[PDB]
Amino acid sequence: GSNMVHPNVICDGCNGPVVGTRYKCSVCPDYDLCSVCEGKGLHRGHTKLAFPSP
Ligand SMILES: NC(=[NH2+])NCCC[C@H](N)C(=O)O
Ligand SMILES: [Zn+2]
Ligand SMILES: [Zn+2]
Repeated sequence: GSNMVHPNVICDGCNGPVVGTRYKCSVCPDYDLCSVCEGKGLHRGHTKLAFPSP
């Protein structure tokens, strides 16, 4: 399923897991958001790649 946890990823907005779509900053080396933090506009100024859980 595409709506599952991404293993070994911690959201840099809330320090929790990333379930469903992972938002990986394309600029910073190691920055990721979960869908809630992404929806709140955290880190909005950088382009990210958004992809489902493998
Ligand atoms: N509590 C944290 N935000 N730790 C840093 C996580 C860095 C990066 N998002 C990763 O999953 O590897
Ligand atoms: Zn989060
Ligand atoms: Zn960034």
